[PDB]
Amino acid sequence: MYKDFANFIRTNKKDLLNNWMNEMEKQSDPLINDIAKEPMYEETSIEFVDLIVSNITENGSKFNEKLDDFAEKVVHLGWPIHFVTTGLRVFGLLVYTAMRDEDLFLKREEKPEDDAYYRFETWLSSMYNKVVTAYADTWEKTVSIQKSALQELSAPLLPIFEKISVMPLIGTIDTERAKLIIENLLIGVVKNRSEVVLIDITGVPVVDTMVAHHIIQASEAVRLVGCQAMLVGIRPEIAQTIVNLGIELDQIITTNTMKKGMERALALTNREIV
Amino acid sequence: MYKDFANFIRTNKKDLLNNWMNEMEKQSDPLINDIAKEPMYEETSIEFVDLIVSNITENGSKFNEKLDDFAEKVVHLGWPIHFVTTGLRVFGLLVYTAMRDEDLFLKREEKPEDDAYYRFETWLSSMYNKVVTAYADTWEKTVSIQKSALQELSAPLLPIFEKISVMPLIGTIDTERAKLIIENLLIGVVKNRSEVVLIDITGVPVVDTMVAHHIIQASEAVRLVGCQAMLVGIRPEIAQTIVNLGIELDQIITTNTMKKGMERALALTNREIV
Amino acid sequence: MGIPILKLGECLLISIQSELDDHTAVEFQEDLLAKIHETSARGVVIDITSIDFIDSFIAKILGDVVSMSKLMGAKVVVTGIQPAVAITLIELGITFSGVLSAMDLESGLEKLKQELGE
Amino acid sequence: MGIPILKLGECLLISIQSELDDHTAVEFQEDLLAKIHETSARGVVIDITSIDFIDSFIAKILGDVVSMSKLMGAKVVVTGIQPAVAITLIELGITFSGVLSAMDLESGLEKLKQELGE
Repeated sequence: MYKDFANFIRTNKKDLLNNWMNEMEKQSDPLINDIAKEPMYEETSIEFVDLIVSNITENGSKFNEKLDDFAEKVVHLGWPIHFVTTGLRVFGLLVYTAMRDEDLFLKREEKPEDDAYYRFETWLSSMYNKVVTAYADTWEKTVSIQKSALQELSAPLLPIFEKISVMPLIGTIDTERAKLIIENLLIGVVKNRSEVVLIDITGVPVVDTMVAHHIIQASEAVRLVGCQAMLVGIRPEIAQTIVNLGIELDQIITTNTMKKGMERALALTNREIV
Repeated sequence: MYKDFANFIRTNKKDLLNNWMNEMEKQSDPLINDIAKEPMYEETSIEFVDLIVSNITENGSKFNEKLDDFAEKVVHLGWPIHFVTTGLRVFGLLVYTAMRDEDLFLKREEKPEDDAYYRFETWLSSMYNKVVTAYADTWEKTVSIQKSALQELSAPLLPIFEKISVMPLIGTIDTERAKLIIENLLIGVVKNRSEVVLIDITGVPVVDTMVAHHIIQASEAVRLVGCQAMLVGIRPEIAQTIVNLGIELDQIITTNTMKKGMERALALTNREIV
Repeated sequence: MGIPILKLGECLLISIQSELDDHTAVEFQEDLLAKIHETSARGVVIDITSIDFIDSFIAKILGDVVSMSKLMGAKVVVTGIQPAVAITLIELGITFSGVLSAMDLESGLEKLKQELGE
Repeated sequence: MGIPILKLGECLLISIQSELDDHTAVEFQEDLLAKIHETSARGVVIDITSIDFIDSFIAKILGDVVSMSKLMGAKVVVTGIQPAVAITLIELGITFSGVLSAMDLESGLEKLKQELGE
């Protein structure tokens, strides 16, 4: 029953506008005033609240698209989920005051009972459910895509020289990042042919002890595959962590600069220096 | 006052147990049934809903931390903001039914009026506001740190050879990333002297017209600073988009692979074959 | 039946494609011992390109075989042990395990020839 | 204030004249790490002539320093430590501590020069 619901919302639009006027006073009043003016906010709110009540008790596809657009606009404009929740709370408060003054419900009678009373609240809850669903539809999607971008930019072995491979890593790494780095380095070195592999540790401020242990294990493993691992440019603090780890440290050949690493690699491949 | 609220919560706990039993029908029945046993969810919910009004018109700092933990746990456990809104709706349903049946409100009277009857719902809405604030804070924090990580990991010029730089970039790059790449390339080529800068295109599937225009502008600007910028490893679709861009394309130097680009760079530095 | 030893240029070449655990391990170890015993072969070169699953038992058997041949004649297990089984070998079989040649059996043969020519 | 790092010939020379345990170790080692980091030097030279007493703390610190520098560049404990220092170091800090040049500083300098010449 959205017909008389729409008729009553046609009168409650002014109550919602007055409620918005009341609510801009409490939370970030200068910010709310600056981001949106009164007429634009009023028209946006009434357009957001009047289209759904015209649907036949189920939904509105155009209204669903407009609701997604409104949700993203308020999220990106200065009305986060906390602000939308405060707006819902004040909506309920002022609708409660409106009935305590107006007292006009779906079923026309001398005094309607509490069935339509709570049908109003169920419909409002459904409206807010649609709002939060629109809010959460795409945020996890962009979180997923940024996680994919973070993981794909982890260990680019694509830097390649003649029979020489180099993998630069610069972002701070954790256990998952360390596993990704070792797996990507191993799959790269098994894919393309190489004689030495230079890991640019310069750029990472601090690593955990287990992370450094995995790095040493990866160096030994890629040595096992048949490629020397020259850890190039280790910071003093990672050196501290590696030494306090206590693992054996004779095989790992290290140079403080990538240019020196390249010349050492060209020294190992004796005729590649020419 | 929250003492009488807790007194009525003494039966609202069983009311909300029945509520959670009712809510299991609609949304995510198998997932919630499998991942979380009913007793633990029930005990966590009843503790959350009875320790809220166990203080003097407020919530304790220990309970504030517990509320934040509950919010993050339900967010990351399988109860998104839509599920929290459905929980609020079913809370309203069962509390409304209980109030119609039990009829036990805040003020001790034969029949308290709508004042406390909606003060209950106002406090529930404030509960929801606290939940959504704990939702928003840490999520925005981690989004910001991830964005910073993408910013630092965009265009690493750290790979360096003797008087020859190389700037490998992979993944999909947009206009903001394009500006970040050009800024980083310019500041890096200024930071260290290098006659040749090899920027790797291999890795990006599709480049927009505007981003390709920025790349060409960056190459010409690096030429203008006094360093040749041999664009290396162009993909066929990218080259197609670049020729359809229509700009003159006789000033840039191209190479199919990094190793041949490095050979060309050694060729330009006429003595540095050794 | 599944361990095809070859003999060329006084050297020796095996190739593993079964990846089994007990029968292959025992038969491999003692058959390679018998073969290297019956003929004086300077360099035995093991082929482990095919194998993609390794447990502790096979790693121990391979380490013992490498040490054994080194006790009889310098060897090169040419094939780069695949990355998953490479780390599986290194986590518990912590040894240098002879000399390896980056999966390039041609590289292993040429390294063997260059170390033997001197 | 007590850690005189010098720069010459793409090398670094440090003379220790403090004979203290806590502050000497921490300040000396951190300053050397920062110096060898921001300034690229292929070889470092460490003087221990003035030192006549070492405990576990300092021996551990010097072991860490030598491992660290070797992780960043060539190193020598140029000055042979005192006999009491030598026995105290070997009894607890069991390390070869790289290569030294028998407590002639110019001997270490020329050893680094000849190792850098190749």
